[PDB]
Parts: sequence; C-alpha cells; structure tokens
Amino acid sequence: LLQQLFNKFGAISSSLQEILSRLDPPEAQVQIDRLINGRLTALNAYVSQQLSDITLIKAGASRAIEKVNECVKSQSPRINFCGNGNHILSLVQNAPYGLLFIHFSYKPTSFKTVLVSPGLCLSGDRGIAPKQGYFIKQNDSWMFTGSSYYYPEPISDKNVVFMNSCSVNFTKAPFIYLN
Amino acid sequence: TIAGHEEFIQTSSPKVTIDCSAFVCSNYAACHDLLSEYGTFCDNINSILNEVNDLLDITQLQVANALMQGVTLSSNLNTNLHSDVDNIDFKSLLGCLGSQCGSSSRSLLEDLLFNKVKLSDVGFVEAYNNCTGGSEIRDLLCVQSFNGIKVLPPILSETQISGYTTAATVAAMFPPWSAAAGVPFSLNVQYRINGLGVTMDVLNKNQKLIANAFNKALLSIQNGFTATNSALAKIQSVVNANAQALNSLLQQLFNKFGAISSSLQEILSRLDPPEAQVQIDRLINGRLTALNAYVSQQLSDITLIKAGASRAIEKVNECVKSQSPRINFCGNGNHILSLVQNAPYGLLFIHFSYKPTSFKTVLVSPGLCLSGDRGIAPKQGYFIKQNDSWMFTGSSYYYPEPISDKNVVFMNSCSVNFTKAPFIYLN
Amino acid sequence: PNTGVYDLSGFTVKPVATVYRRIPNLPDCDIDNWLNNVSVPSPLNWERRIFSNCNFNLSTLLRLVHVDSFSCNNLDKSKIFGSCFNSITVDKFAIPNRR
Amino acid sequence: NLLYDSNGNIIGFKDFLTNKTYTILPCYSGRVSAAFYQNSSSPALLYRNLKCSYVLNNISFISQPFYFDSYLGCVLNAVNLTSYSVSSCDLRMGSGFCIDYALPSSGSASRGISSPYRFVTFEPFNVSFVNDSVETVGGLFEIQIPTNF
Amino acid sequence: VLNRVYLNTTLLFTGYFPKSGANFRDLALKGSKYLSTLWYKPPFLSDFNNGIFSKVKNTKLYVNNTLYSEFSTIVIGSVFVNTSYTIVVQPHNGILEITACQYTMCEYPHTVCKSKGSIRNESWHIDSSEPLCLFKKNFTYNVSADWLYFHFYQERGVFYAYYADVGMPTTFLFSLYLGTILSHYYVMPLTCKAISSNTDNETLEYWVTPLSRRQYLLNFDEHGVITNAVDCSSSFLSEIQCKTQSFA
Ligand SMILES: *[C@@H]1O[C@H](CO)[C@@H](O[C@@H]2O[C@H](CO)[C@@H](O)[C@H](O)[C@H]2NC(C)=O)[C@H](O)[C@H]1NC(C)=O
Ligand SMILES: *[C@@H]1O[C@H](CO)[C@@H](O[C@@H]2O[C@H](CO)[C@@H](O)[C@H](O)[C@H]2NC(C)=O)[C@H](O)[C@H]1NC(C)=O
Ligand SMILES: *[C@@H]1O[C@H](CO)[C@@H](O[C@@H]2O[C@H](CO)[C@@H](O)[C@H](O)[C@H]2NC(C)=O)[C@H](O)[C@H]1NC(C)=O
Ligand SMILES: *[C@@H]1O[C@H](CO)[C@@H](O[C@@H]2O[C@H](CO)[C@@H](O)[C@H](O)[C@H]2NC(C)=O)[C@H](O)[C@H]1NC(C)=O
Ligand SMILES: *[C@@H]1O[C@H](CO)[C@@H](O)[C@H](O)[C@H]1NC(C)=O
Ligand SMILES: *[C@@H]1O[C@H](CO)[C@@H](O)[C@H](O)[C@H]1NC(C)=O
Ligand SMILES: *[C@@H]1O[C@H](CO)[C@@H](O)[C@H](O)[C@H]1NC(C)=O
Ligand SMILES: *[C@@H]1O[C@H](CO)[C@@H](O)[C@H](O)[C@H]1NC(C)=O
Ligand SMILES: *[C@@H]1O[C@H](CO)[C@@H](O)[C@H](O)[C@H]1NC(C)=O
Ligand SMILES: *[C@@H]1O[C@H](CO)[C@@H](O)[C@H](O)[C@H]1NC(C)=O
Ligand SMILES: *[C@@H]1O[C@H](CO)[C@@H](O)[C@H](O)[C@H]1NC(C)=O
Ligand SMILES: *[C@@H]1O[C@H](CO)[C@@H](O)[C@H](O)[C@H]1NC(C)=O
Ligand SMILES: *[C@@H]1O[C@H](CO)[C@@H](O)[C@H](O)[C@H]1NC(C)=O
Ligand SMILES: *[C@@H]1O[C@H](CO)[C@@H](O)[C@H](O)[C@H]1NC(C)=O
Ligand SMILES: *[C@@H]1O[C@H](CO)[C@@H](O)[C@H](O)[C@H]1NC(C)=O
Ligand SMILES: *[C@@H]1O[C@H](CO)[C@@H](O)[C@H](O)[C@H]1NC(C)=O
Ligand SMILES: *[C@@H]1O[C@H](CO)[C@@H](O)[C@H](O)[C@H]1NC(C)=O
Repeated sequence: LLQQLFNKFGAISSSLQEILSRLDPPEAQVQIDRLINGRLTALNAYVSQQLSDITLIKAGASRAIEKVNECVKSQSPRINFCGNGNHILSLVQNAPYGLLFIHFSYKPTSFKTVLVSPGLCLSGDRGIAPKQGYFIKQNDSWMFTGSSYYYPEPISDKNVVFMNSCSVNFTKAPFIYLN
Repeated sequence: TIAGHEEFIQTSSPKVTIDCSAFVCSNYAACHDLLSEYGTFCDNINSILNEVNDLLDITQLQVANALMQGVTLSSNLNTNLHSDVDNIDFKSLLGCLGSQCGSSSRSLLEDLLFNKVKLSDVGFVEAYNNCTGGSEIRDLLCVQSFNGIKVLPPILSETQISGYTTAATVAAMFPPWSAAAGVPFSLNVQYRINGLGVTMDVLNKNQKLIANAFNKALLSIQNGFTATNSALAKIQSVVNANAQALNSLLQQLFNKFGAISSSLQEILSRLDPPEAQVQIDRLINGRLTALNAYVSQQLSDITLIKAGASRAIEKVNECVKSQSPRINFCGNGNHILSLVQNAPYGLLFIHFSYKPTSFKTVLVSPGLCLSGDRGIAPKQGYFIKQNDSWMFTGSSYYYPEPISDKNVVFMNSCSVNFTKAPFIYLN
Repeated sequence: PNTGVYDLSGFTVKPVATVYRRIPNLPDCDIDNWLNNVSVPSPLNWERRIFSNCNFNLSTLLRLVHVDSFSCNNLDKSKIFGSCFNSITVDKFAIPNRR
Repeated sequence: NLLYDSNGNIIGFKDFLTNKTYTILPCYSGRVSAAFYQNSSSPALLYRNLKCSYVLNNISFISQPFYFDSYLGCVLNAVNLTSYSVSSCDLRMGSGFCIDYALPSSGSASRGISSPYRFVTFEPFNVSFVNDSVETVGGLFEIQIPTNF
Repeated sequence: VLNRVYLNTTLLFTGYFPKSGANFRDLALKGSKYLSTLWYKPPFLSDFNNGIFSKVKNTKLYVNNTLYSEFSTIVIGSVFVNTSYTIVVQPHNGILEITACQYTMCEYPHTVCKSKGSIRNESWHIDSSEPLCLFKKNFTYNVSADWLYFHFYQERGVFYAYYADVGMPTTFLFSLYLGTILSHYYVMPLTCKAISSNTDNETLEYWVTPLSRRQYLLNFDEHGVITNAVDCSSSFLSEIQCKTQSFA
C-alpha cells in the first residue's frame, strides 16, 4: 500500500511538487485528478481486502472460544472435536495474535491379537452385551476385556447391558450365571 | 420403517487463474508500454488469486484428513468379494479396494452424480485439451483461455477422494469396525434405535425388516437424481455460477468505455501514437476496474466456501465417523446414522432416520408415588395401565413391559402430581 | 529464489509467414481528373463523386493538384498508404474569400 | 464473403480469387508452469493441455533431451516416474501429481546426463493395515487390543 | 447485414425496422373504366418520413394459359414536378423497372394491365424531352412468387432499396445519392379490365407501414437464415427477451 505513492497512474509524474511547480493551475488539475483517482482506488482495494480478512479471523475466534469452553474448561462428550480422538484433555496458553492449545492423547504402544464375541445368549434365552469392551474366551471361560487395554476381568452387572432376548448371532453360552 | 435422505455440502469451487497483462493488453507493445505506468496492478491481482487458491488447497487437505484419520482396515479386504454385511448391501457405495485393483474408480452413486455434471475437475481438463484445433469449430472455454482466463485442477484427483470415502465407508463394516464404535454395523443400528425409546425385543424380532428397509432406502436414493432432486440442483448451481461470472468477465473485452473502439487492433491501425494513447488509456482503465471488481467478489465467496467446509468436517467427525449425543445436528430427531460420498465440489451425505407409520392413543402417567412416600419416574418412556396394573412403555414404540429398576429412576420423596400407587413393590 | 511453482509468460509463438490478397488489374479511380476540372461548383450547389472498386494513391494525387493545405480528422495520413476501403466520397466547391 | 460471431470478430472467410473457404483461429497463447527447486540450474516445465509434438515443433526450438507427455500436458526436463509415490511435496502440479528433486549423488552418480526432476504421484494420506480376517474365525472375530500405552 | 454471415446465434442489431404491433394499410386501388378524384388525396397520398416497409401480392393472371405476373407501381418524391426528382418502381412481368428522373407527372395518374387492356390508355406522365435521370435500371425477380417485400428508406442524402421474393427477409437492391429529402409517396391505381369480382375474382394488395431506427433481436440458424425476430420495445415479454438475449 505504501508503494502506490510512487505510481504515476498515467500522469506525468507521481510528485505533487513536480506538478505544482511545473504546470499551470488550469493544467495541473488534469494531472492531480489522475493521481487522486489512482490513490483512492488503491485505498478502496485495501479496505475491501481488510473487510474480507476480518470474517476469517472472526470464524477462527469463535472456534477458539468453543475449544476454551469445551476442551479446556470442561470436557464435552463429543469425539474428534478437540484433538484427533483418544483425547484426554487440553491446556491453553497465550500466543502472539491468538492462543496455543496443548492437547493430550492416549497412545497405544504394543498390540495383541484376540478373538472376540460381540454379545452372549444365556439360559432362559436372555442376552447380554458388553459395555465398552468385548467378550473373550480365556481358559474356556467367557470374560470381559475393555476395548483400549487388554485385561481379562469377570462378567458382572457393572460390565454388561441386559436384554430379555438375544440376537441371532449372539454366541450360545448356557454355563454363565455370574454376579 | 427407516427413511433415508441425501444432502449436498459444498467444500470447494473452481480455481480460476488470470493472466492480467494478457487480459488487458493482449499482444500489443504499445498497450504493454502504456500499462507499465500503473505500477504493480497486475502483481496485486495475481497475488490475491494465488492466496484464494492456496486457501482452496488447504481446505481440500483438511477434508481428506478428516475422512482418513484413525481408520484401520484389514489387508485381506477385497471389495470384489466383500461388499455385504448382515443382509444389507453396500455395493453401490464402494469404489474399489484391495492390492489387485488399480485405484482409479468410483461407485455407481458417484458415477450417476458425475455424469450429470459436465464441467467437473475432469471436464475442464478434457475441454482444454481440445483448444488447439477446436474439435468442432469453437467453444466458450477456449475463447476464455486465449484471453488469459483459465481454471486449474485441484491438487488431489477426484478418484483420490473417491478412495478416501470408500475407506471411510468400509471402516463401518469389517472387524476392526473403526467407524462403527468398535461394534458391527447392525448391532450399532440396534443400539441407536434403542437410544430413542424402542425396546430391544422389538429390534431383535424385526431384524430382517430393518435390513430390507435399509436396502429400500438406499435404492430409492439411487433412482432419485432426476431433474427435480434438490441436491443435483444445488450442485449444478455451483457450476452455473462459475460459468456465468467467467462469461461476464469475458464480455468486458468488448465494451468501449468511452473510446472509439473496443479493439486494440482497430485503434492502432487508424491513429498516430500521440492520439492512440488517449484511446488506449480508457480501455486500460475499464479493464483494470473490471478485474478489480472480479477479485473482490472472489474474496467474498471464499469465506462462504470455508464456512461450508467446516460444517462438512464437523458432520464427518460426528455423524459418519462417530455418533454424537447432539440432537438435531445431523438429521431431524429420530436420526440413526450417516454415510458419505464424493460429489462435484463437495460431499453427499446420506442420513438414515427412524420413522413411525402407525399410531395408538394411550393414557400415560409421568410419575408414581409408592408407599414409604417414595417416587419413581420413567426412564425415557411413560407409565400406563394394562388390566388395572401399572406398566412401562417406551416413548417411541408402544410395547408394555414390567416395571423394574432398569425402567425407572427412584426418588426418596415424590412430587405433588404423581399418581398414587400403593400396589407396587414389584419386579 | 526459493522452491515453488511459477507462472511464466515465456517465449511462446512467432508469426512466420504472411498472407496478402488483392484483386488484380482493377482500374484507376481518376480522382484528379475530377478534382482538376474546369467547371467548378459553388458552395450553394456543392458536388459529390463516389469512387469504389478501383485503385489510387496519394502521392500522385497530392502532386498532380496544386496542394495548398491537407489535413485529416479521425484518421492519419500514414495509415492510408496500404489500406483498402469500402468507398471514398469526395465533395467539392469553390470558396468565397472572406468566409 | 465474411463470417462473424455475435461479439463482432471475424472467424472465417471465402476467398475472392480461388473460392477457397477458411476458418480463422487465434494463434496459441498460454503461459508455462515452472517447477523450480532451490539451488538448481533450470526449472522443470509444464505446458498445460498441449501435446509435445505441438511444443517441440511450433513453440520451442531449443533442444530438450528429456521430454514426455502426461495427463496434465507436456512435461519438459523431467522423468516419467509415476509408479513411484510420495507423501509430502512442495511442488504440486494438480490432480494427484508432484515433482520430486533427486540429485545423482557421488555414491551412485552417472557420467551420462540425467534430469534430476522426477514426475511422481502425490498421496498424502493412508490407512493403517492389519493382517487379520474380515469374516468370523469360527463364531468369533479377530481384533487387535493394546497391551501397553 | 451487408456481407456478413452469422451462424446459430442471436444478434442484437439496430436497423430500419417496422414497429411490432402497428398497422399496415392496403393502398392498392383498382377501377375498370372510371377514376375518382378521391383516389389522389391525403388519405392515399402518404408521408415518407424515414422510409416504408411494403408487402406486395403478386397476382398471376392467365391469358391463353400463359401466366402474367402483375402488381401496382409505387412512386416516391416530394412535389412530383419536373424541377424535382421522383422515383418510380414498376413491374413488367418479371422485370422491375426502377427509374429516378425529373418527370412531368399527370394530375390523375394510373397504369394499365397490358394483357387485357382497359378503356383508357396508361398515362402517368408525358415527357417528350427525355428528362434527366440520376438512375435507370432493370432487375429480375421470380415470376412464380406469391409475395414480394420491399424496404425503402433515406439517410443523409442517400436512398436505399432492399427487396425479396423468396422468403421474408430482404436483401440489398440499390442505393442512390440525392442530396434532397423525399417527403411523400403514392401507390398508383391499376386500371385493368378483367380482374374484378364479376370476373375471375382476383385482388390487388399493397400493404405499407412506416420504418424507424430501432433495436431488434435476430435469430440465425445453420444456414444463416433469419428465422425469428423481436422488437425490443414492443411489450414486456419482448423486454425480457431482449434483456436475456433469448427467445425462451
Ligand atoms: C468536367 O465536368 C464536366 C461536366 O461538368 C465533364 O463533361 C462531361 O463529359 C462526359 C464525357 O465526355 C459526358 O458524358 C458528360 O455529358 C459531360 N457533362 C456535361 C454536363 O456536358 C468533363 O468531362 C469533366 N472534365 C474532365 C476532364 O473529365
Ligand atoms: C499512383 O497512381 C498513378 C495513377 O494515376 C500511377 O501512375 C500510373 O503508372 C503506370 C505505371 O507506368 C502508368 O502506366 C500510368 O500511365 C500512370 N498513370 C498516370 C495517370 O500517370 C502511379 O504509378 C501510382 N504511384 C505509385 C507509387 O505506384
Ligand atoms: C468462384 O465462383 C464465382 C461464381 O460466380 C466465379 O465467378 C464467375 O466467373 C465467370 C467467368 O466466366 C463470370 O462469367 C461470372 O460472372 C462470375 N460470377 C460472378 C458472381 O462474378 C469465379 O470465377 C470462381 N472462381 C474460380 C477460381 O473458380
Ligand atoms: C427495362 O425493360 C423494359 C421492358 O423489358 C424495357 O422497355 C422496352 O424498351 C424497348 C426499347 O426502348 C421498347 O421497344 C419496348 O417497347 C419497351 N417495353 C416496355 C414494356 O416498355 C426497357 O428498355 C428496359 N430498360 C433498361 C434500362 O434495360
Ligand atoms: C449371522 O451370521 C451368519 C453366519 O456368519 C451370516 O450368514 C448372517 O448374515 C449373520 N446375520 C446377522 C444379522 O448378523
Ligand atoms: C475432445 O476431442 C475428442 C476428439 O479428439 C472428442 O472425442 C471429445 O469429445 C472432445 N471433448 C470435449 C469435452 O469436447
Ligand atoms: C548449492 O548452494 C551452495 C551455496 O549456496 C553452493 O556452494 C553449491 O554449489 C550449490 N549446489 C549446486 C549443485 O550448484
Ligand atoms: C508445426 O511445425 C511443423 C514443422 O515446422 C509444421 O509442419 C506444422 O504445420 C506446424 N503446426 C502448427 C499448428 O503450427
Ligand atoms: C509414464 O510412465 C508410466 C509408468 O511409470 C507408464 O505407464 C506410462 O505409459 C508412461 N507415459 C509416457 C507418455 O511415457
Ligand atoms: C502410507 O502413508 C504414510 C504417511 O506418512 C507413509 O509414510 C507410507 O509410506 C504410506 N504407505 C504406502 C504403502 O503408501
Ligand atoms: C500376514 O499375512 C501374510 C500373507 O501375506 C502371511 O504370510 C503371514 O503369516 C501373516 N502374519 C501373521 C502374523 O498373521
Ligand atoms: C510399556 O512400555 C514401557 C516403555 O516402552 C516399558 O518400560 C514398560 O515395561 C511397558 N509395560 C509393559 C507392561 O509391557
Ligand atoms: C446450433 O446452435 C445450437 C445452440 O447452441 C446448438 O445446440 C447446436 O449444436 C448448433 N448446431 C450445430 C450444427 O452445431
Ligand atoms: C390466344 O389465342 C387466340 C386464338 O385462339 C388469339 O386470337 C389470341 O391473340 C391469343 N392471345 C394472345 C395473347 O396471343
Ligand atoms: C388510347 O390510345 C389509342 C392510340 O392513340 C387511341 O386511338 C384511343 O382513342 C385511346 N383511348 C382513349 C379513350 O382515348
Ligand atoms: C423461384 O424461381 C425458381 C425458378 O424460376 C422456382 O423453382 C422457385 O420455386 C421460385 N421460388 C418462388 C418462391 O417463387
Ligand atoms: C366470383 O365471385 C362471385 C361472388 O359471389 C361468385 O358468384 C362467382 O361464382 C365467382 N366466379 C368465379 C369464376 O370464381
């Protein structure tokens, strides 16, 4: 924007001293008018660009207000909003013209191949399904393991959801009457 | 039954690039030497349009990152063999996947979409390949491109985005199930219909009805892109708006702006150099004014496209890749799940919805005061009377069932307008 | 300079041959024989002749008449010297000396 | 004897002396995309939507030992290597293609000439893969659960 | 347009055109023997402001099973004396004689069908002195045509004539420098013998309407033929058609 004070815009010069001390007051008006139209056009184009940049900055600021309210100050029951899944929490810091968020995630480092069932059919034709986990078969006994860590633990009522029927592809297991 | 409807969201637009000195002063050295006194006018216009096209590339990478993030597939997955799970058919939604295909295909939903839109990202390349020679005699895009106006390809091909949506779709069907909450697809459907107030006995008894309702909903999607589909209309309005603005920009090369001619050849074959300059200066001012206004409009429309792309990334992350506990975000209430597909300059979402067909008029109670001065309130349902005995029913499907601790929420006192029930110490 | 992609207006095309077409052995327009004529009209009854489908040149004409002044308007004298036109209309009359 | 369009330009004509009828097209006009890596001697050049016969005859008469045709147009000073792929790229040409820069270093140089610009494929994203089966392994499914984090 | 071809396009063109929704006037008179003085009056002697469009019925008489084309002759001018130039367009069964001379026109002029001659002789002038003629030419048309179309206008001293016999749009016939302004025209009564209702039931038609300078939208097919036209200021639908540059 500063370099537009050196354009001639089709006039003879870009200096108003080089026109007022070189031409006539009926004739210098013609050149000064071209300089005025050029500089006013450049100012309008700059003001249009700024009025378009402020909308993108407002959209970003609304999103940052959301991450402060729902990832830092509390934790929403959303998934993939803050971070990239497996997300525990965030902290916030000040930064030049904005904010720096620090996100923390759970990261698995080693894996195991297991065979799982997605639900069981029990005696009386009832059904149980696992509550954030899977039914695995350790030592010819059905146990529960969680989804994101491997730890076989018993089947209980704090472990499963109940239903008074079972699906057609629930695994038949009549030998289960645990707590 | 299960209803299903489609939704187009725009995430991009055609990337226009403009050779400013070949638009204004096309070939004539008199015009170029007159234009060099406006300073850096064409540099500014080129920099604004490069900034716009860089924003377009950043949003395309953000969309593809949202589609691909976190999905784990089996290496033995081959969509020639596996295109079906639990009596629900996915074949018209999958592209090609596997180590023995050649990743250059779309699904037939995307084929039907990209065959009613001529100028997609591949129609511009094949229309610009036919300008050396015309290939009939003449075409408006070649007249635009010979005057410095050209649409550039996106950085990712549309078959790449088709591969990304195929991976996202097949991560809901196969046994990591990385986008169906870790459980199989029909089980996930059952748990979401149970989450609106439909009991599990109904859903285990009506499993094949649910599968055929899904198949019918998909096939009714597939025969719907017929000249009054609002998604096809919304897609074609993008292409028509681009073609209209580019033709209006080309029509500025035939205005006079107060000169004796719009043609630079007609002015430089009639007038001397001192008097041709006065006429050329008016054409230069008019054409610079028109380019300035075009660049301002492009800058205003890139903000709307970025807002749409953020809405689509949110829908991918919370309606397709997971299911959010936000009511009325995707769909309309009684929402079950979403699928995603590639569309020209955006995405197509398929939303599936629970839908009642028949109704019954029932008398209901919202709370029961039991002796001991206790209260119970029903847990996503109501209390009803059947044979002068109190029972529970869910709110979205009429089915009486006994009152239990899995049906109610207990309270150590009871409200004033809770119905008196001393007959209950039941199951 | 840095790494990147740039749009360059390099050396692309040149015009190599020319095409030149005219219709041959056309007559002469004979503008001077009408301009240098004995019977001269007044400004009240000025006269016109239309010349079309013929050849001319301004050297022979502007040396075969006693040129006192010659000045063009919305044109230029060097831009006539190879051009074709659809027609040329020449009008004439003899001046009253005060007016 | 003249054929116009509605904007007012002449697009064809019938000859007076031969009765041979012609259509006029403008001469080819365009720009060239230059993919330039730092500290090298010359860019790689892309002529968008042009066949290389048109380029090597009717545009560029300076000699070019490395040239080929491609989906984007005519590529000069680059090697056709689209079976190769890359995940990150700072010379991105459009439609899933990229330009890579690889020097013939002193461990594996060649005394004959080479083009250090390659025209490769751009693939920024992937899935993780596992070896397990997609069907039931006797009633049960095979899954991978983490043991340490 | 002059020597241009347009192909599969609409064109916004401003020319010398009739107003759409205005009124023609059939001005062809006819009499077997007698001629009234009301036929030579300002009801029938009209104005030539900028020009006229004319639509002419070519009647096809039969003598000895021989086809004779005929219609009326039109005369344009200002005062119709021998100190002024008058234009006369007159058919001769396949030959259109167009003259522009300093005629000595009769008070009550007429022409006469030469196949079946009238009671009176044809006398629209008597010129023993063979007057000054700026223009004299013969053109040939289609004798088996049913309609002939004419544009006659004036601009900056010049007179322009267009005509057609095959089709509705006209093509350029001639131009003529005059230096004066033509102010009136006339269609002559054709004193025939046997054309009337009591005879073989034929009619003379010469429909005239004025011209002015105005913008039209024209439609050009794959042969360069004008298929459709619309006057841009005649109605509201025509405003929408010229604003969209579209016929639908
Ligand atoms: C100058 O003009 C006169 C007329 O004003 C020309 O005389 C004409 O000559 C031609 C050819 O001989 C005749 O056909 C015309 O009838 C003549 N006009 C008159 C009114 O008599 C004369 O020829 C012209 N001078 C030259 C040198 O051409
Ligand atoms: C300009 O036109 C004149 C015609 O008036 C040309 O003069 C003729 O030249 C040929 C060539 O010898 C002669 O046969 C004719 O007799 C000439 N005509 C007259 C009236 O003298 C003249 O050559 C043209 N000028 C140029 C530079 O070509
Ligand atoms: C191009 O076609 C035209 C058709 O008219 C030819 O012009 C005719 O040539 C003959 C020669 O004997 C003349 O008698 C005619 O009067 C001409 N017609 C017109 C309208 O002028 C012309 O010769 C053809 N050209 C070639 C090279 O065949
Ligand atoms: C135009 O055509 C008419 C009719 O063909 C010509 O008129 C004839 O002229 C000759 C000789 O002057 C007379 O013997 C005939 O009697 C005329 N016939 C009629 C019906 O009047 C006329 O000469 C032609 N004019 C031109 C310029 O060619
Ligand atoms: C149940 O399992 C059988 C055998 O794997 C399979 O054929 C069928 O499609 C499955 N149905 C459902 C609803 O899971
Ligand atoms: C381009 O030209 C080919 C023939 O070379 C033709 O088959 C094809 O339809 C053309 N494409 C377009 C978009 O015009
Ligand atoms: C790269 O740059 C360094 C210094 O900037 C220079 O010494 C070196 O020769 C350059 N490499 C080549 C291949 O020119
Ligand atoms: C291209 O060049 C060759 C050889 O110079 C020539 O034969 C051919 O006609 C040219 N084509 C164009 C379109 O310029
Ligand atoms: C470019 O290379 C690919 C494989 O790398 C090959 O299939 C293709 O045919 C080549 N194209 C050209 C024009 O050399
Ligand atoms: C998959 O993408 C990752 C991302 O960094 C990349 O490193 C890897 O090489 C890619 N694998 C294949 C087979 O393309
Ligand atoms: C992985 O699959 C390959 C087949 O290419 C097989 O050879 C190998 O045994 C498998 N490994 C495991 C751990 O299953
Ligand atoms: C988990 O990993 C850490 C570091 O990789 C290691 O020190 C630790 O022993 C591991 N724990 C188990 C239970 O394998
Ligand atoms: C005639 O013009 C119409 C209007 O665009 C077009 O559809 C048609 O193809 C044209 N005819 C020919 C033979 O090109
Ligand atoms: C028609 O034929 C009759 C004889 O049957 C003859 O008298 C008459 O002159 C003919 N008409 C013409 C116009 O020649
Ligand atoms: C018509 O002309 C002829 C030839 O002179 C003449 O004999 C006849 O009397 C004229 N008719 C009238 C009604 O005078
Ligand atoms: C024009 O004349 C020719 C031959 O004289 C004839 O074939 C054609 O039908 C005529 N056209 C009209 C409209 O009379
Ligand atoms: C001419 O018209 C009259 C009007 O009624 C009619 O009586 C007569 O029969 C017609 N004659 C011919 C030959 O058509």
